[PDB]
Amino acid sequence: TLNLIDLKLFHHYCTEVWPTITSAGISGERIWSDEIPQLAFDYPFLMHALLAFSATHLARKEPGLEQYVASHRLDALRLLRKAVLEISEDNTDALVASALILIMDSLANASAWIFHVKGAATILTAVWPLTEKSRFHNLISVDLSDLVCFDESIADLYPVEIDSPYLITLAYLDKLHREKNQSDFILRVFAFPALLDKTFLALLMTGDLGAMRIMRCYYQLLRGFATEVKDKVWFLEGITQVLPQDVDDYSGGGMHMMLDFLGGGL
Amino acid sequence: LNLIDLKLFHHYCTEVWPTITSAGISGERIWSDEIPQLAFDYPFLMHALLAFSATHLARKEPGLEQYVASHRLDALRLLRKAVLEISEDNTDALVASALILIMDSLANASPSAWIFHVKGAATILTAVWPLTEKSRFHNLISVDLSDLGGTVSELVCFDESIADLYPVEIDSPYLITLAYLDKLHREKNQSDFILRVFAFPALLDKTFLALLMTGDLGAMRIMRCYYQLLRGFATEVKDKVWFLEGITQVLPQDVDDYSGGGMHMMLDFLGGGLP
Ligand SMILES: CC(C)[C@@H](C)/C=C/[C@@H](C)[C@H]1CC[C@H]2C3=CC=C4C[C@@H](O)CC[C@]4(C)[C@H]3CC[C@]12C
Ligand SMILES: CC(C)[C@@H](C)/C=C/[C@@H](C)[C@H]1CC[C@H]2C3=CC=C4C[C@@H](O)CC[C@]4(C)[C@H]3CC[C@]12C
Repeated sequence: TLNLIDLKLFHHYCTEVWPTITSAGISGERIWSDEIPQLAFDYPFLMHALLAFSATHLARKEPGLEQYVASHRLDALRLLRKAVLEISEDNTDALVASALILIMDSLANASAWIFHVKGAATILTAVWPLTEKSRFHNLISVDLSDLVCFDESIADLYPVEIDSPYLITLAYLDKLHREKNQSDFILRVFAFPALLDKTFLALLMTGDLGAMRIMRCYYQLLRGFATEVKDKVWFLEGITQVLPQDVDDYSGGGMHMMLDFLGGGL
Repeated sequence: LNLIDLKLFHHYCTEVWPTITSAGISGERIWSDEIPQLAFDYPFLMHALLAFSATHLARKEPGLEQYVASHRLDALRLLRKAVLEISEDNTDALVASALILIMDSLANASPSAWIFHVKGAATILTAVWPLTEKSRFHNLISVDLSDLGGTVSELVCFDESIADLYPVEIDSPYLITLAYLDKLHREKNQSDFILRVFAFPALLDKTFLALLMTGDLGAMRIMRCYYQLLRGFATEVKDKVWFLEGITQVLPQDVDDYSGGGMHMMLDFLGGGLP
């Protein structure tokens, strides 16, 4: 029929939106610049996810368009969770990029945002780990090949001994704070709860005290970081209205906040 | 969700505009961003844009030449209509679609229908001329704003002479075209020369062009000089500029070897006896 709307939205992505991604701290410029756009021609679910994020960013200076954010994301999730079942090595990078786009898109609106966030972040978990052939490998995770939270110290947790179910997560979280300033920190701290190891995660959803103390320290880092770049990164603006400072101020309290971002399932 | 037009349009903003800039055309933000943003408001330009880009992506992928045709004719049909409501809002969109359609017709030349298409496309330039200097596109013309001076300048054609047309009078119906043709030779190497040289027969003053359509031999010798200018520049960039490849196997060297002789070649390329 000829569609100038998606044409406008896609042109907007390769002109105005991808630099939006790179100046928030993400690296791999040609990832966002050209590799993701051509990936979208082979995988519809990525194209819809690109298009929706694009409309979301443009709808800041044009009305209309908010019915185009809704169409493209529903279509993106529909095709995602079946693409999510035949996960392949030809379509994992397309699946990670869609999840990252969907995360930034959901983050830019402020119960539904949580529901898309959680769904989007389930794609990261189902693809984890990535071969290091993936364009996306060092942008979402941290180097774990080697050997504190002022408000709620997790010091009565070290020493960590080798068979602790906290070892991996404490290491991960420790490495995550010291690249607080290296490239791709946005993606790594967003991707963290989605890449927890299976045993820690099982411990968490039972309410293990130690696992929750560790996650609340993570939360200070994530909210701290968001508090500090909200000014700069358009798709994080006003996320700290959504994320309360006392996570016990969520409405079931901190434990239902934990459950609503980690629970559910098919 | 139509990913062919999305692939075609991404192909324009990444691979094809660099190819316009690189042939000698100026105003890189006109082609890289200003023309795409115009395409969203005027369907006829989008079609011309995607047709030209399919044309270009058809050099390395099969298929696609079903989509060159589709978009071209939908461009031509919408333009037909848009060129009647010619406005300040849509002059630049008209101009860019013509120039796109001209490069596209010239790339598919490699009446045998490109002529008809160039002719039709070039009608849009005529219908829009002259341009306010508000137009992004005041780069299809020379400036005839200066003058000459103790008398200064006389154009000289080599294979045939327009030497006996001198010195030209003020009331001469050759003055405007001869000055335009001399300045055109003088910016043979400045930017946007290919657009200027292509636009030239579309921007002739109506008096000179009625003289042409009646067979004035003076007007015809001048245009024979322009042809040497255009065929000479074309045969010498045709292997660097992709949409001009093979153009010399379609524009003969001796214009008397066209189908009905040079007289017919002239008139199959123009459009309508001026009042
Ligand atoms: C926004 C994207 C990056 C997604 C992935 C992150 C959401 C954050 C806000 C979610 C992910 C895990 C959630 C989380 C896990 C565990 C608990 C322990 C509980 O005792 C208090 C709530 C708490 C601490 C919650 C708070 C909200 C968290 C930290
Ligand atoms: C390809 C686009 C740019 C269109 C506009 C240009 C077509 C060219 C090839 C056409 C335009 C005017 C034509 C033209 C006009 C007048 C004459 C005089 C005649 O005694 C010989 C043929 C000749 C010289 C022809 C040759 C072909 C010309 C030069």
